[PDB]
Amino acid sequence: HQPQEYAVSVSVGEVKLKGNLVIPNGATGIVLFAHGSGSSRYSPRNRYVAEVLQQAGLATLLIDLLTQEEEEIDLRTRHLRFDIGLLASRLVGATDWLTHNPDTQHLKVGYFGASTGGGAALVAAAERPETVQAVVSRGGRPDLAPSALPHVKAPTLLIVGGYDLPVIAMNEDALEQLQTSKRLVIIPRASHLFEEPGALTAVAQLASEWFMHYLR
Repeated sequence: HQPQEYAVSVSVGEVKLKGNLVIPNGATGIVLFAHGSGSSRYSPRNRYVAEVLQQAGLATLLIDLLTQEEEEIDLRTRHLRFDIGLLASRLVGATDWLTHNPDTQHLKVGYFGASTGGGAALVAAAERPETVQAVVSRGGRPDLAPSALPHVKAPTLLIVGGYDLPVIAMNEDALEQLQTSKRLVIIPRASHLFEEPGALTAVAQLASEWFMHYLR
């Protein structure tokens, strides 16, 4: 009936990353989520969005980009949570795992990157141009990954909140650096984490439309 949630261990070289995999019947696309700094696969924001994508018939993989051990150390040092190179490599690793797993090998991979995850998603997408078919960045700072931007081949949707004025101009700047099919959309009167009534729902709705079109 309703799709099942699987607790998976995603191997990326020497590390194992915890994941929550859901694959509705008949799914053709899968959305890999890059959580924001200090967050996890349990993010209520990403879980809400994931449930919306699942309902539209998209598979989802909510993953911890850091190991459990790393999360405990980083909680005090913060020496890993803003390391965009590392986070992108972890996302590339999770992409390869999806590619080589018989349960998901047939699925078209897309990325949903939240806050700092957005930049990490774009850096990873530039590293897997034939594999990653779409990217959505929710309130990110893509402009801070300028070497990756013009190499991204995955159709990219940048979403920002209208009250998050600094991040808007930076997404506008990033949009110009992208050379692929692209769009920037603004959710009016929404702040950084889209906490205002209806904001997060709009993010999910926009992301669903995008992934459904591009992960065919």
